[PDB]
Amino acid sequence: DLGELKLWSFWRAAIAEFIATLLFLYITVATVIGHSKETVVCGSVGLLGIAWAFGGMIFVLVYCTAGISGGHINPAVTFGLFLARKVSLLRALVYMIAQCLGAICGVGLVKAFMKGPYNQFGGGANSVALGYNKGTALGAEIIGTFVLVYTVFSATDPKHVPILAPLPIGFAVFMVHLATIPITGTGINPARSFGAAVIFNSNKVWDDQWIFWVGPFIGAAVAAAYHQYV
Amino acid sequence: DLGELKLWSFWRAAIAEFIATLLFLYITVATVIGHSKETVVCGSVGLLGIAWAFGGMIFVLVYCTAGISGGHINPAVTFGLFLARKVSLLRALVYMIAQCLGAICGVGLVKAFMKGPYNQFGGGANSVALGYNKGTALGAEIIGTFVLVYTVFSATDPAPLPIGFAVFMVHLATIPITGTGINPARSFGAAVIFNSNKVWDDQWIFWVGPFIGAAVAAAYHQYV
Amino acid sequence: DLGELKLWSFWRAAIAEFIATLLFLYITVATVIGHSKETVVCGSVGLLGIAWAFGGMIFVLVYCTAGISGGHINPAVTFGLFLARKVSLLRALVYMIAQCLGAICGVGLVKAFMKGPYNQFGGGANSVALGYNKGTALGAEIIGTFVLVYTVFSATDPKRSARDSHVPILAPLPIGFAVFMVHLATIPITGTGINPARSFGAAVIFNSNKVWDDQWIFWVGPFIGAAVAAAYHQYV
Amino acid sequence: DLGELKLWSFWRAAIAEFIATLLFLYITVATVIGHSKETVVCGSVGLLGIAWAFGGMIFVLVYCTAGISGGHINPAVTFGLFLARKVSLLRALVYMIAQCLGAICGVGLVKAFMKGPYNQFGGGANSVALGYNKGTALGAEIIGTFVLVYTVFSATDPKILAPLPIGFAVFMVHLATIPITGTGINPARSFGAAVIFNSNKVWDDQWIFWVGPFIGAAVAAAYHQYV
Repeated sequence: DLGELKLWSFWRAAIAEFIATLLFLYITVATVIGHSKETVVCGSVGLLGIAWAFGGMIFVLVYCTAGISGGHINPAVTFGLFLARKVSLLRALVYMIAQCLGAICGVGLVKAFMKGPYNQFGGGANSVALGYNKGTALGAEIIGTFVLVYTVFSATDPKHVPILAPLPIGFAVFMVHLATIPITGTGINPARSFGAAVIFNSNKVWDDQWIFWVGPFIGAAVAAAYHQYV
Repeated sequence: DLGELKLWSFWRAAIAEFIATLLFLYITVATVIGHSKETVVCGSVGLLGIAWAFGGMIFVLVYCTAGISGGHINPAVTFGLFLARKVSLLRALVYMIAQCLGAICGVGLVKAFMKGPYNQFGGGANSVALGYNKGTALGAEIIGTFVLVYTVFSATDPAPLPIGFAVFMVHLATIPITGTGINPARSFGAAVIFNSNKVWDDQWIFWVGPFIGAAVAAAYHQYV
Repeated sequence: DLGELKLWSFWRAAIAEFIATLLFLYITVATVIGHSKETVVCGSVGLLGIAWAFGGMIFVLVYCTAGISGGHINPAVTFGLFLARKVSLLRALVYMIAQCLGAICGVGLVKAFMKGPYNQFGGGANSVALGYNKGTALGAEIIGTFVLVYTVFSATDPKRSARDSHVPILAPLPIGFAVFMVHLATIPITGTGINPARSFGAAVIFNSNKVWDDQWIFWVGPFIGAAVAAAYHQYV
Repeated sequence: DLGELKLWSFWRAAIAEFIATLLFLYITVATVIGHSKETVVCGSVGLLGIAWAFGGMIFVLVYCTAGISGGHINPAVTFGLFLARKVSLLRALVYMIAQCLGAICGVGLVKAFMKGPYNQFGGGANSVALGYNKGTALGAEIIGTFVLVYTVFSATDPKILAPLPIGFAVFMVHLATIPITGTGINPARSFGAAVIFNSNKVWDDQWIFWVGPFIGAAVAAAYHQYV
């Protein structure tokens, strides 16, 4: 289509996302830089804390948007739902733009607030973990994103975007970070990966960026399929 | 307005808050001192543990004081709801006093049960990080409180596990910047008991930041 | 009174408790040794882990009992509920015995798996931790137990005219938490008992004079905290 | 009763399990190597993080299935339910095969990815630990599995399972059991990593990770008799 401009109710939805993806990148990267600025060892929340920031914020945010926009906060979630015709192309694109914009903004106030540490320690930016190759990173993003989007589909509440459960993704995000943080820093979310690439602006991070789009999009589509066979 | 002194139903609500905010500052600062007061590199709950004490106690307390007073435990929550024509001025003020009083009470005891450790380690009071500025602290309190009050509004059900979390999360980001306030009574209580010039000097941030975050919090649900 | 020795239905309830309090002391003290027994820097689940074992097991166990016997797992919970007369004297006593017995068994079952570690690493006992005095310990047990029993009262519902054990999920996640939280504040003070059976079981198995000397605190503190709460739910 | 293959409404269920047990062994062992590899003091997730990966993934996965396959992800869960004729022998066997296969794939997906560090750190496979004997390990698997299956039975419905309980019921057992047996309680989970890691010591201990959970499961089931 291309004529779904049903006033008020939607150019709102795209703003529900915005503000959402914003406080998502804030909190998390606000906690990922918190990590490293560490003068003393075993004195921060630790990677476990980082994993919780990501999972816990997706639980909180999907709870808050749930019946307003649906609660995507993530272009690969939007893409999976699109690829099932559970949303339209126009809504999908509007959402993805609002998410990528919000993401950039979040890793901004982080920047201001926290200067020096932001460019001193990875900048929440996602690059391939020293040691593994691009194929491994990609594979880990695929599977990671599959776990997320498989949970979302089952998190689809049938009562024309659908509602979404949260404690499940809360967890479905948390879990993937526990496995995936070492290898890539864990993305599973093209807007999250894009935002910090824009703000951190490093050649190495831009070089790896394609993985954080292609891996999640594939993992997401593989979901619509698992939800096609069955 | 003097429009209310209701037989039961309210001079109770202000007591639901009291006792609530009390065990809130107890538990937490009771856990913020028994980490600092540590001799085993690792053995202390871990900042992560502190963050859980704050989030987990707000989950428990809002659960208990849910249908009994609105479950505020926090003047910035009360203020947001007030600025929402969801609470009256008189109730709001009574709540904030009951919260600030309960908060003071919480700490005092911690500092009786363990005067030494408490005294020797910053009294769990909320100050400014030893490497940033007042503008950053304020900004971090604003945003932090926005995350909390935005969750509360959506946590209206004409309610817990969400704030449990909404508090927990903000502490994970904010503990290294201010100590994570987002709660003027929590910040006031330990300033009263710890009584340090540096902590009193920064105290305004823990009122103004949350009140602002709350007000932009009230209104985001205005353009939605 | 004395007639609720109702075939099946109850001499079962007292067994629901038993088996419960058993796997409670197992898991936890099974995790309190499994930490104290380290060699590598920060290689144990962490005290945070211990706090979770206690809170998380009370969530799981109250979930499993609930509509099978109420889900007490704790003489101070039973005592608070008794002091509201919503569990008769006879049921109360039967519960407390079943809890204290189960507790001994659990722990014992650990000293049985990790004979060596156990003793030499603290015994999973509840004492006064170096530094503080008996008055502080008592105060911390009182308040700690108040937080627990206040949560329980509010964790009570007028829901069972039809069925429970399978109802609109909540009742356990609150205490899960209400136990977890108190351990985060109280572990450094007296390891946190808030549970006379939990404190009794490991005192029986560990059998140290210092732990027996402090034991009264783990009965009197929780009973007071329970009554204080069990009163706050009258004048509230 | 074997009169059951009725096209789709099942050769699917056995695939719900497959894909489930797969991402279960992935995530976890993907996090168990992830822990063990990290150099730095207080770096990776922490044993606490590992315990969460196991518990949290069973919560997520039982949430995603259950309502359409029962949500077993575990031969000892299937076995307990079988003893309590709430499942047939044929379904039970099909499930256990699908779980053991998925597990191998998951473990085998972990390795041919982060192999270097992988092979260096016990493949995350279930073993015994320098401190306790076989009797202790077995006892700890029995009891551990009892806690799990007792929760499952109560996690049953009159209308299927409710997760946050097992989420937790798995998490808790790992906090107690990781030191002694790196926590088992799941024959497919133990089998998968034994197949991929392929060490003589791990194959020697493997029987414990079948017999312990099966006993713990039966004891639990039979608790739905005298209860």
